[PDB]
Formats: sequence, structure tokens, C-alpha cells
Amino acid sequence: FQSNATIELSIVIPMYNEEDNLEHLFARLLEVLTPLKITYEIICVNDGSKDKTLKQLIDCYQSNRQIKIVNLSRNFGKEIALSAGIDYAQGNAVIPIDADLQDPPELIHELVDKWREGYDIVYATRRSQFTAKMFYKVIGRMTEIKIPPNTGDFRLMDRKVVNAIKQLPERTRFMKGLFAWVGYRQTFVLFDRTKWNYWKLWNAALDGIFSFSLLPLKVWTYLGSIISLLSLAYASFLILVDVPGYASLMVAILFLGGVQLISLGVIGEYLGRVYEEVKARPLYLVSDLWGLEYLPLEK
Amino acid sequence: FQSNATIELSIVIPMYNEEDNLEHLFARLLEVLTPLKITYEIICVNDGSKDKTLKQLIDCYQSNRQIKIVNLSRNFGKEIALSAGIDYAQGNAVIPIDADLQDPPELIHELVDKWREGYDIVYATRRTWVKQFTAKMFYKVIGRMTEIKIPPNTGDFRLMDRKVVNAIKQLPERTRFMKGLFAWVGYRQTFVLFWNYWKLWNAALDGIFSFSLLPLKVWTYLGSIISLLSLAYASFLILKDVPGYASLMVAILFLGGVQLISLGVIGEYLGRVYEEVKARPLYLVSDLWGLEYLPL
Amino acid sequence: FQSNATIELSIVIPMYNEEDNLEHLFARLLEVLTPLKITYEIICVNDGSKDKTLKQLIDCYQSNRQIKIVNLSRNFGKEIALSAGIDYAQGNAVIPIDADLQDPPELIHELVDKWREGYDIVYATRRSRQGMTEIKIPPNTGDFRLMDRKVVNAIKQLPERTRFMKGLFAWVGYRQTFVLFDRNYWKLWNAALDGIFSFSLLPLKVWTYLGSIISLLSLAYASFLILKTITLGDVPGYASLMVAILFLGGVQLISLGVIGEYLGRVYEEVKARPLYLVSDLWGLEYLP
Amino acid sequence: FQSNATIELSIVIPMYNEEDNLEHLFARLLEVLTPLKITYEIICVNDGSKDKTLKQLIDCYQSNRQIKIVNLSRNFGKEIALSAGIDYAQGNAVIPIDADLQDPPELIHELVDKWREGYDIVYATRRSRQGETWVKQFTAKMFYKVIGRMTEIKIPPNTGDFRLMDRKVVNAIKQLPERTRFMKGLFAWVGYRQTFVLFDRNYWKLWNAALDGIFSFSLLPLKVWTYLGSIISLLSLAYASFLILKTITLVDVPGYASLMVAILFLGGVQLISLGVIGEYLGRVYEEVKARPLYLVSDLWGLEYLPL
Ligand SMILES: O=c1ccn([C@@H]2O[C@H](COP(=O)(O)OP(=O)(O)O)[C@@H](O)[C@H]2O)c(=O)[nH]1
Ligand SMILES: O=c1ccn([C@@H]2O[C@H](COP(=O)(O)OP(=O)(O)O)[C@@H](O)[C@H]2O)c(=O)[nH]1
Ligand SMILES: O=c1ccn([C@@H]2O[C@H](COP(=O)(O)OP(=O)(O)O)[C@@H](O)[C@H]2O)c(=O)[nH]1
Ligand SMILES: O=c1ccn([C@@H]2O[C@H](COP(=O)(O)OP(=O)(O)O)[C@@H](O)[C@H]2O)c(=O)[nH]1
Ligand SMILES: [Mg+2]
Ligand SMILES: [Mg+2]
Ligand SMILES: [Mg+2]
Ligand SMILES: [Mg+2]
Repeated sequence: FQSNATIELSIVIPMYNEEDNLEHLFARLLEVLTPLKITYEIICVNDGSKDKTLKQLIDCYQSNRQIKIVNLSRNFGKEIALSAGIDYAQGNAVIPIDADLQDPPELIHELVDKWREGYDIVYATRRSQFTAKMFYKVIGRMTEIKIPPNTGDFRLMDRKVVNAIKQLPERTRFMKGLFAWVGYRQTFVLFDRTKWNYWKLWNAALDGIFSFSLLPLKVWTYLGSIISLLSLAYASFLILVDVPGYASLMVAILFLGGVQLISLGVIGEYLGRVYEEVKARPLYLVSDLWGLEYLPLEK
Repeated sequence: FQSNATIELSIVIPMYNEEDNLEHLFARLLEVLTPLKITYEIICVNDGSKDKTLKQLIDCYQSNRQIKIVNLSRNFGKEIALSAGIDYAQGNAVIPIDADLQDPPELIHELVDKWREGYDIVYATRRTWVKQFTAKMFYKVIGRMTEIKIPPNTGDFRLMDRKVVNAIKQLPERTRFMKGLFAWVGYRQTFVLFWNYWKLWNAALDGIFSFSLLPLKVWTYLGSIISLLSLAYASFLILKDVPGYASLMVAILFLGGVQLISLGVIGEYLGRVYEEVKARPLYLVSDLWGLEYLPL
Repeated sequence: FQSNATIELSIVIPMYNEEDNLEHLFARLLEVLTPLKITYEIICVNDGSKDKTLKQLIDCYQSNRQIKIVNLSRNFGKEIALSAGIDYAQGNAVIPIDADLQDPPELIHELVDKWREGYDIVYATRRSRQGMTEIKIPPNTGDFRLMDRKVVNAIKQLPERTRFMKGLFAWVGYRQTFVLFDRNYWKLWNAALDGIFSFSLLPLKVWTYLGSIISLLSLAYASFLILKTITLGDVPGYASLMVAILFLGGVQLISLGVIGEYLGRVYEEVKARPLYLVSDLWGLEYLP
Repeated sequence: FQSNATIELSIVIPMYNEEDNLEHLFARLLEVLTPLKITYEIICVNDGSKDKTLKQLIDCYQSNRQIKIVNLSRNFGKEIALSAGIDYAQGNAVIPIDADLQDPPELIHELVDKWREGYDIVYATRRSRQGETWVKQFTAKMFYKVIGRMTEIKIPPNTGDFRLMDRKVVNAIKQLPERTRFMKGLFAWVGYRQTFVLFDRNYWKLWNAALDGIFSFSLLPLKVWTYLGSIISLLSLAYASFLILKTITLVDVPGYASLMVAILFLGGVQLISLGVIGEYLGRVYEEVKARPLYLVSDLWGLEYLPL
């Protein structure tokens, strides 16, 4: 039989203290990936595990040519450990999976089908009010991806999308709004069996309007400027009408003293985002690699 | 029968939902470019259209070696879609053209002729007291050619030399080249003959903030000297006229007001710093037809 | 017998006016490094010395193949000259020491042993007395340490490598350990505050939320609680005016403190001027 | 004879409306450079001239293999036009001179001599003993604490714009945007081997550049004022927390004498905080801006950058 040096699919699994599930995960994944008759690879990212998960990963690495390990220097975030695996993931399609396996792995057979039709990004949302009517008109046409009962963390992305978001710091939080900005051909498939809180979803909306727009800063600059010209001109005219004494002296100082703190709020928020954009510090660090080559030190 | 590999002219056309005008656009442009006896290319930028404009593009691409398609991932806007096409245009001269042919394509013959005389940028300009005031404020900085400003003139129909495209290639302001960047790059400029001042002076403020630090510096010193006049007014005059409310409110209103536009000029420049340091690209290319991906 | 191309250990010594200690430093260093039977190199960084330190360095350079000199243009400081020496230092392990030998060179034999076991970073912290790791208050871990090649490469482009003991050692992770050896509380939390602002961004966000929610309590109380109760035509006026201008006028200064603090760090991150400048090199090549 | 391929000296001249002085400039410079018996080059930067200076430069370029022209797209500052010429200048030493010839060119023989002695930067400051006053002694005593023994290169009646710089110095500051104001403080930060040569042939801007220096090479104005503004904030918050927690009473203490002063003091310290914050924010924009420092329209006898 012949050989093929091109990888078509890459599954990335971040692991933190997953000593138990390695045998069942690899057996289930093999029973799902083998019938496809397509070359693949398994990127296992050890995220500073303490329960000897790495020792078991290396054992599966020795007896499986598809197992590749990315050992981080310490425990990072789950999203950061996922970004590290995607960086070391070669292949035309990338799909992340969880270790606890809340979603059936057999569903990848349906995701790759939509990818073969031409779709660059294919989500896997489960099937299960005024907010949904809102985001459909502004945020994204496919609001069912980020509905309360399911997050679009189970998805397939083409190589063009992974390459497009390689340098973006928002690739860590790709489901926070970056998916609606990158565009491309998107679709989803349906299936059945913390998060899910509406406070945590409007938190993603607030985190989205500040990250992909300058409106909160610009509309407050113009608003603060027009109330400033009203303040200075009315003070010059008041110093040459009605002088309500305390009914204005307290109102004015406590109004201006309060509006400056929220102005300093949006300034401090955007200043923190500008800092996070200019840091030379990477998202993660790789301690060891098994079955992979290091990324170029240019970065 | 000499095969020339160098592209002499580049026509860049951003298109969003121009399914109807494709037949007349490519045909009427051909009768203008053929008598020039000059190698050229047409860079057609698909800006996320839904009305199957891309399918009609690919059909024209299949039977025309000068048609090259740049398929964007989504709708990004006219200025960004134009910037994407200029990036993939490797010709000695670049000319952006609208698909609805608001300007006659025959002016290309006039644009290239003035370009061969040595001019690096050649424009194509059409022909109350606000018209006398606005035109007078701009000749002090714009220079010899200001007619590209005065309404309804827009310089979006122009010819730019390769040196000019390369000079503004990495600048984020290349999307709004007609917002002030044309007057900063300088070069040898000229034009050929053939609104809303609320938006015209909007670009004046957007230019003073983009190419200068004067509003921030001037207000920094202006707010600093009134801070010294402040602290000194309560430094020596506390060891001991007191209009009471006539100044307690005014000072509260005055000192609180000069800070609000101090945070305004700071908040404006801070947003510009974000737009300069953000890692998010200007656009994303979904597919390419007849072109290679960048960087080459 | 046979030549060896790869250097295994690198000793980095920042030097400022060390004309006298050179004879004893190089002799005692050779006494410690020779029994290791391991190829090494000594990177000597001249940090703008005013005495005859450089002349003695060149003399030792001429008769010793392991002495290499990095001459800085001017005096940049102990930390910057240390970063400059690590940049021009190749080898699997890097160990910085001082010219005045409060750091006994014999501990290198123990530092390399812990590194042989798999530890990527091995500290040489002094014993405390008085009254993992976390020895950063009593005498505390200093610039006496061993770092694997993977660790020095990971923080090569980071500006925080100058102050690696200010918090970067806790962020990089890796396998870490320390070794104890013998022979102010204000700087403790001065460096602790210097760490919570560089690797966290929480002091800015927490004060952003706090300053904004007290702005809502402020604005809501004066906009239409006072206007709604005096539209019919109060709390002690002077006491309320005084407590309002000083509470609001002072909390804004803390917001300006954290904003100015982070703005200065953004300037230090985007400035194009380098950290140091090399005037001459002896036994080394220029970078990049 | 034989041919040498390395350039030993580079003379950079920014030119703006120098049509008349070109004939006297190139001839007098050639009479100074020939006896040195070392290879050299003359980089002429056309800085958006409005007359026929460029046409005359091209004529000198056609008959002189040492004349090279850098034509900028438009008129920039003299600092920018000089930085553009240094970028296209290849050579072991670089010397910038003015076109109107305000300083004698014969000093090059002394600059190269000091350069061959080992000095990386050699200045040529004028010798003026006039204007000795107490203010000059104050400025000299305050600037000597940071600049060093070489600080004499900036008395009020002279600057250090006539200098020789080694290739290592021009390379060290090639990517720095502050190279246009190299004589505004950057010369003292590079710290290379420096000396000057003497020859005899406003205080507003001096301390203005010093104020620009403490902001350009330091963070003290921002750090000191944030610390100061914070400790007076602690005094303001605490003292007001006890003025509201003093329930042992119920109209005013000092009424207008203190309260009007209070809004004034807290309102003024914030304006200085906004002053230093806005000042450093503008410098951050100048460091992160993608807009280049200059643009080159044409080149004669040179290659475009990068190589
Ligand atoms: O610090 C962490 C935490 C999480 N994980 C990985 O992320 C998944 C988190 O699973 P969990 O059920 O807690 O999150 P959820 O299923 O709700 O998305 C696990 O498979 C871990 O392998 C990780 O690598 N590092
Ligand atoms: O979102 C858009 C809108 C405009 N266009 C193109 O930009 C040009 C603008 O022409 P239009 O007549 O629509 O605008 P106007 O003439 O008013 O300037 C047209 O060729 C469009 O194809 C585009 O690429 N994306
Ligand atoms: O400005 C300086 C001061 C320190 N050093 C070097 O750093 C080490 C620290 O020595 P020092 O005794 O001054 O530091 P301390 O003992 O107080 O920790 C010495 O080898 C010096 O040569 C230096 O290169 N430049
Ligand atoms: O806008 C300018 C002004 C100055 N110069 C050049 O800089 C030098 C300084 O000229 P000027 O005599 O006007 O300045 P000053 O002699 O007073 O220092 C001259 O050789 C000019 O060619 C320039 O290139 N562009
Ligand atoms: Mg789980
Ligand atoms: Mg139109
Ligand atoms: Mg010491
Ligand atoms: Mg002059």
C-alpha cells in the first residue's frame, strides 16, 4: 500500500487531570475516525496536569502514530491550552473536542459532511426570547449557535479560518464574537443527548461591543463634550437666572463628579485592551513536545 | 508575437450587488483600454454579495485572461474592498473605478497620458459665503491642487504610480486616501477636468486629529496653565471677595467642564492608538481567481 | 585529543569597577568549573567601568579561551548588563553570578546537579532566619540561579527578563526548585505591587467597575432624586458639599493613578529604543 | 591604479532652495576632501525644493561619481531630510553639513583625526567665552550631572549639529524615530566614546528640550505625579470619611474659605494628572504610528531601501 504525507483532519483535546478517560476516549475516537478512511491526527495538550495524565499520554503516544503531545510549562486556561493545540495542528480541518465527552463523537461524521460541501465553518449545536430577536438583526444571522442551552465550542473550521485568526488575541475566545466577524461560509447541525446563564451571555455581548467597536468610547466623548460646552457656557451666562442655591449647587458638582468616573471607566477599559494588544508576552509556553516540531521562534 | 509578462495598468473595481451592470461594465471598459496598446488587468473585488454576482464574475473570468477575482469573506465596505484589490494589483499604475460608471471610462486615456509626463498622482475632477470660506481655508495647507476638494469633486477616480501604492501600503489610512493622506504623501500631482459641508468639515476635524497632535498638546498646556492659575488662586488667597454661589457653582461648572473635553481629546486619541496597535486585519479573503495569495 | 563544538554551561558576570577582584574571581571560578569535566564559557559584561577593569579583562581574554567580553557603550545597570550577557550567551544552561563573591561559585556544582535531574530553573536562595519556592521576602532568591535553554529562549523578547525575580519566575512555570546557602519589608510589597499590575490587569478592571457603579449611585441620587424632591421646593448643605467634592474628587485621582500606571507600561512596551547598546565584542559575534 | 570598494567617509547635505550655493559648495568641499586620500561620498537630499536646485544637482551628478541624490516626495523638516540622507549613506563615518556653509568645512580634517584615534562620536562646537553669567553657570552645573564632561557641546550660542558618527552609532539608532532629534538628548543616551573640537568663526528652547527630555527618556513625571496624586487622595478620602463620621454635631465650619478652595485644589491636581497622561499618550501614538518619517520620490546613484 502507498503512503500519504498530508493530514486532512486534526482533533485537538486539552487535558487537565484526565487520568481516567484516556482509554475510553482513544477507543471511542478510533471507532469514529477509522471508518472515514481519511488521514487524521490527535493533538493532546497536557495543561499542567498533576495526576500523572502525561505519563499515560506518553504510553498512548508510543503505541499510536496518531497521538501527538503538547506539554505546557504550567497550567493555563482551558481556552489557552486549546489555542496551543491549534497552533501545533496541521491539516485542512480542525475540530476541538472535550475530554468528559458531553457531545457524541460520532457527530463529527456529520460535521465533515457540511465541510465537504464548501462550508468553511460548521458548528454542532444541540436542539432545545427578545434577546434572540436582537442578535439576529445585529450580531449574527445564526443566533442558534450561541443560544443558552448550547455553546458553539463543538465545531469544524477550515484551514483558511485557523490561519486567519492565528495572530489575533481573540482566538482564545473565538465564540465571544470573533466568529461573527470572520464571516466565511457558516452552517450547523442539530443533535440531542456551568454557562447557559443569561448574565454570562449578555456578558459576551458587552465584551463584544467593546472589542469589535469604538462606539462606547466615541459616543461618550461627543456626549461628554457637548455637556461640557453646556456646562462652561451656562456657567459664563450664570456669572454674566434662577439660583436654587442647594437645589443646584449639590446637583451640579455631584453630576459632573459622577459623569467623569464613567468617562474614566471607558478610558480605563480601552487602555487595558490596548495594553493586552501590545504585550510581547505570549498566551502560553510549551515545556515538551511528543511527535511534533516546535513552532518558528519568530512569533 | 512577443509575449510581455509585465502588467502596465491595473483597474481595480470594488463590486457589491452589481449583477446587472457586469455586461456593460466589462464591455465598455474594453473599448477604452484596447486602443491604448498597453498591458492591463482588471481586479474585481467581490465584497460579500448575495445576488449571485460572484457566479457571473467567474463566468467572465473563464473567458477573459484579464479578469481576476478577489472573493472577500463578508461585506467589509467600499473603501476596504478597494484596498484589498489594490493589494493584489501588481501593475505600474492603479486606477480605481466604480461599477455604476458614474465617471466616463474614456478619461483613462487622459489619466495615462498625464501620467507618462512624469506625474505620480493624476486626479479626474468634475465641474453662499461657505463656498468662499471653505475654499480659502484649505489652500494654505493643501497646496497647488485644491479643486479635487470643492463639491461635488471627489478624487476617487484617479491614477496612482507604483511608488505611491507602495508608500501607503502598510498605512491603515489607505482606506480613506482622500481624507487627507493624499496631501501628506505629496509627490507630483495634477488633475484633469471633465457635497454636504457638514460632512466636508467632518473630514477637517478627522484630519487635524489624524495628522497632528495639536488638539491634544494645545489643550494639555491650556488646561495646565488654568490649573496653575487655579492652584495659585487658592494658595495665597487661603492664608486669610467671596461671591459665594456666584462663583461656587461657576467654578464647579467651569473646572468640571474643561476636564470633560480633556477626557474627550484623550479618549479620542486613545481609540486611535487602539486602531493602530490592534492585531485584527483590515479584511479577509475567502477565495482567489487568477491570483496568488499574499504574502507572495 | 578531539574537539568539541557545543558549549554546555555559560557563566554570566556583570562587571562595574572590578579591577581588583579579577585575579581571585577567574582563579576560583576555574577551580570550580574544571572538576565538572564539562565545556563552559565565561561571558564578562563591562558595564561602563571607569577604572582599568576592561584592560584586565582583555589580558585574561588573550590567555584564556573561555573568557569572552561584551563591552557596553555606557553604564546601563546591573540588571540590563545581565540581560545583555545572557543574550550573547549560548549553551544549554545559563548561570549569572556576581564579581564580588557573596555568591560562592562552588554552588554551581549543586546547581548543575539539580538541573541534571530535570529541573528547568534552579534557584540559589540564601537562608532566612530572622523574624512552591516563594522565598521572596527574607534575603530572598537573588540573581543566582540556573535556567535551561528553553527558559532563556521563552523570555528572550520579553522586557520583563530584566526583572525576572519581580514576578516572571512565577508566570513561566516549568520545573522549579531552589538550594539554600549561608554566607527591608517595604521592598517586599513594593515588588508585590509591581507584580499585580504587570501580569493581572485586575487592579484596573476592578477599579473600573467600582468607579462606574459608584458613578451610578452618584448620578442617580442627584439627577432625579434631588430634582424630584426639590421640584416641590435637603441634607446639611456644607456637610454634603464637602463630603461630595472630596469623595468624588479623590476617587477620580485613584482612577487617574491606575490609568497613568498602565499608560506608562504601554509606553515601555511600544518604545523602539533598545535596552542596551554594545560598543565592542571580544570572542563573540554581533546580534542578530 | 587599483580600485577600492569600501567607502570611508560620508557627507550628508539636506538641500532646500540652494540653487546658488551649489557651485561654491561642491568645489570648496572637494578641495577639503582630496588631501585626505580616503574614499568618500556626498549624499545630497533634495528636500522638496521649489526652484531649480534639483536640476542643478542632476548636472553635478552626471560629471561626479561621488555625487548621489535623494529626492524626497515633498518638503519635510531639516531633521527629517537629514535622517533620510543618513539612511542611504554607506560609510565608516558620517558627517552632516549645511548647504549655506555656516561652519568651516576644514574641521573635517580634525574630526577624522579624532575618529582615527578611537572616538565614535566627535563634535565640532564653536569656542565662545562671551555671555558668562550666573544663569549659564546654573544650566552648566545642572546639565553636567547627567551629560558628563562633554556637556560643553551645548552652550547657548552653539549646538552639536556639526559632528562625526561611526557606523556603529548610526546603526544603533537606525530604527529609532528619535534619530531626527539626536541632538535633543539621544546623544547622551547612546553613551559611546565622545569628544569635541573647538573653533572660533535661546535659553527658552534649551530648557524646553530639557522638559521634552525628561518625558522622552524617563517616566518620572508620570510616576511621581501618580504617587503624589494618590497620597493626597488618601488624605482627601480619609479626612472626608471622618468629617462624615463625626455625628457629634449637625451649618458650616470654614464655609466659602475652605470649600471653594477644596474644589479648587482637587480640581487642579487632576488637571496636572490629565496633563502628564495626555502628554505620554501622544508619545505612544508617535511610537505606534505606521506612517513613515519620510518618503523618497527619486534616487540618483543609490538603491532603494531595504537592500
Ligand atoms: O484548567 C483547565 C480546565 C479545563 N481543561 C479542559 O477543558 C475541559 C473542561 O471540561 P468542563 O466540563 O469542566 O467544561 P465544560 O464541559 O462545561 O465546557 C476538560 O476536558 C479539560 O481537559 C483544561 O485543559 N485546563
Ligand atoms: O458595500 C459596498 C458598497 C459599495 N461597493 C462598491 O463601491 C461602488 C460605490 O458605488 P455606488 O454608486 O453604489 O456608491 P456612490 O455612487 O453613491 O458613491 C460600487 O461600484 C459598488 O460596487 C462595495 O464594494 N461595497
Ligand atoms: O551599576 C552596576 C552595578 C553592579 N554591577 C555588577 O553587578 C554585580 C553586583 O554587585 P553589587 O555588590 O554592587 O550588588 P550587591 O552586592 O549589592 O547585590 C557586581 O558584579 C557588579 O560588577 C554592574 O555591572 N553595574
Ligand atoms: O525646510 C528646510 C529647511 C532647511 N533645510 C536644509 O537645512 C539646512 C539649514 O538651513 P537654514 O540656514 O535655513 O537653517 P540654519 O542655518 O538657520 O540652521 C540648509 O542647508 C537647508 O538646505 C531643508 O532641507 N529643508
Ligand atoms: Mg466537560
Ligand atoms: Mg455610483
Ligand atoms: Mg555584590
Ligand atoms: Mg545654515
